[PDB]
Amino acid sequence: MKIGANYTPSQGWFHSWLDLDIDATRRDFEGIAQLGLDHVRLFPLWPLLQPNRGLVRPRALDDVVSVVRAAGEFDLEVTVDALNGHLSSYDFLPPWVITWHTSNLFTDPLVKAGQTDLISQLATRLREEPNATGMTVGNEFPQYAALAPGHHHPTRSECTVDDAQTWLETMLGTMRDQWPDGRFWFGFDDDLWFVDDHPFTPRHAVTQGSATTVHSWVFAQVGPRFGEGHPALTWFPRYLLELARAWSHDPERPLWLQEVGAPRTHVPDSSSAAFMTTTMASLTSTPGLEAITWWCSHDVSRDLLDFPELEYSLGLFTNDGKPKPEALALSDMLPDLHNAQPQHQLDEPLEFSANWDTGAGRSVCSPMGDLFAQWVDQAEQTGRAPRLALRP
Amino acid sequence: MKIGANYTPSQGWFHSWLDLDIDATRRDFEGIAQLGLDHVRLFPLWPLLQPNRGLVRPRALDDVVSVVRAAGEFDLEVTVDALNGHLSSYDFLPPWVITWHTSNLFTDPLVKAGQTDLISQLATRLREEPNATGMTVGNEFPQYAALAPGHHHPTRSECTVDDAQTWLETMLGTMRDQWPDGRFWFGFDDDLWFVDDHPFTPRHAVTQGSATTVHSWVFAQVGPRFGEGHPALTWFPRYLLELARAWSHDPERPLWLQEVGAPRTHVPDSSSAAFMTTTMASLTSTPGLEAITWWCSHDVSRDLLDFPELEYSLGLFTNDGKPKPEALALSDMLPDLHNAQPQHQLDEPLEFSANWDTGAGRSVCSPMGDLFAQWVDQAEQTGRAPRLALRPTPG
Repeated sequence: MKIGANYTPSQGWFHSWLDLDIDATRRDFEGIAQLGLDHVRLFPLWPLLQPNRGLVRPRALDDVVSVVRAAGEFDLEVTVDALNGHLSSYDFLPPWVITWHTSNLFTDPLVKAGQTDLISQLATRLREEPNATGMTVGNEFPQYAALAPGHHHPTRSECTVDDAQTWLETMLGTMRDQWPDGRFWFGFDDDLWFVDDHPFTPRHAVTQGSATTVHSWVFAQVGPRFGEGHPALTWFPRYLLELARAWSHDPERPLWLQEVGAPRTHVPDSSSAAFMTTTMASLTSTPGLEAITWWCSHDVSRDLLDFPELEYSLGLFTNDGKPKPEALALSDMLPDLHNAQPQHQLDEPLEFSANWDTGAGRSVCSPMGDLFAQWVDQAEQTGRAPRLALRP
Repeated sequence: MKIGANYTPSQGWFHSWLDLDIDATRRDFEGIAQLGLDHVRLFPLWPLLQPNRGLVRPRALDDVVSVVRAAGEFDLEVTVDALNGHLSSYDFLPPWVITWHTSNLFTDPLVKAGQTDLISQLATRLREEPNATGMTVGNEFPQYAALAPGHHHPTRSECTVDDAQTWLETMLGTMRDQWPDGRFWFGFDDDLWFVDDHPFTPRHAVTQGSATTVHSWVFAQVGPRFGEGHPALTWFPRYLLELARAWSHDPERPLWLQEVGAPRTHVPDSSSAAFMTTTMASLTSTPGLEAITWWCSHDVSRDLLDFPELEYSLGLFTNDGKPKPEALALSDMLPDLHNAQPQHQLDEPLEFSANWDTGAGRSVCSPMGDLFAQWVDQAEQTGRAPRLALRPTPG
């Protein structure tokens, strides 16, 4: 199994793209490579790549490639998220899609034409770099359709289920057309798993792109319900992956745990190492799991304001570049993770019913319901991750 | 009076701040100064200056100073709009003020603290350039409070009349604290003159900052009502300036026609020279008028998409730098404009009733109303710009 990090530049965070300092980048990647990690996930900014729909900036693309080549110096494999878009509570949107220029980020024909232009130019650059493996359409881009009572986007783009599929096929198809050897994905917060009317569905997750992705974040629901120190905190990503496996009709469908982390809302600094060890140990046996990518590489500088406070301390390194206790715990897990001892599950899968075409009824799997509490209870008592099963 | 241009970079428009090519900037400013123009208005981009509330980028400030000094090489006076903010239908907003981070651009205490920080660092840099004269708060920044039926901002910030005053006093106060020798202004679209419940009022306009500013655009209302070729199109800026004079209780209050232009919705290319000369002739006698600034210096490149189409052709120059017919017409008017022969107006001012404290009733002055129609009628009949007079309503 591959083990890597979501790259959050220590100097400048993603605002570093405006004043790119490749030697500072190299010091970040040296640290990541020193831990034993083998890949990073990169996040270029949409307003810098494409400040007007007809202006895809060549120097912005040059900057992306410089960072790709810096990672290659330290033998780090790279994937790039194309449309960011959304990062750590902030939306990076070019002026031609906001306020007076509002349209629909999933169905407006000119917006889609701009998105495919940017994605095509990115893919044409990235296919030439030997350590670049592929692209994700954008970081949790489906949140621009979020409509849940506790998480609904303030300038939401209306979108049907079929609209969502057509948008994915357009973006992923453009990547494939320009970069046939690449692998391509989309990623999303867990509204896709848990919100019945969310237009991006589990069907989309297990059928579009090269692997099913999961982002696993316990601070919104799992932590509030179950609390600090509870086992559900460390079983959550395995649960999400078993849910992804339950939804798939293909036993060969690979999985990528593209985001997982330890929010200090419910995992104190002094529990972080143990959280890293317990979480990682419960993932090694996951069938089909190709990679785990930690959020994030480096603490966000406290000189940057207005983040939700949990975002600042998600790094494996402090902002000054010092490895944190969970960083060393991760290095120790790398042999077990690389080898990934399969365990063939002979359990009785916990069943749930939910609609394939529409995603209706998927809220039965929510961390607030009985099914997840029962899953965690059985995983703790047996020590073995239960399978899940979607009634046919 | 002074005559200048709102600077719209030919190579890349305002997106040129990301890839600043000072030799391209020199080429634009050379054309502007060759015409006889003596100043420019500059628009730095808020997301570039302050991508995070805690990060005012010194390299972005350096780039602003570089353009100020490039204009000094052609003896061009400079003012800088601090918070942009709004430019030609586009909003340039840092991520920390939008969507999940939405607050209030006029009343949120942390937003204001961020705004004053940026304004202070800008003022501190600009006060050391000899050709920099002052700053405007931001281009038409009150449009973030717009609430009119035909013009309401889709993510508007709720704001009272007193909120508006407090915000201006905070921003303008910061500029004066850091740059005592400077002159400072705010500018606005004509909602301030014409929309009864717009929280920025004519009272604010004639009392805050160093001079009353006017932006004069005929495409939204004057053109549609009166049509191509009508005299109302060329009288409109003088009307607005006489309205500004009427609201002011101070005869010494200066005026700045900070934006005026010739939109092709109602002024064809082949009418632009005549529009320029007629408009400018009706302005030379305006009491207190210190400067006129044309929107804009250079046509927007058609390689840039999704602009309202009228925005592309507002330049004095084509995008590749050829002077347009109105540019040469303006160059001829320059002796008459520098000399600015005053005229004592001995007329009976046309009266209107509106509220000084709240701005209520100011819509009687709208280009859709009878007052503006009679003003134009009398101006055409006599050849003299009529004065206006405010009768303050009780409350």
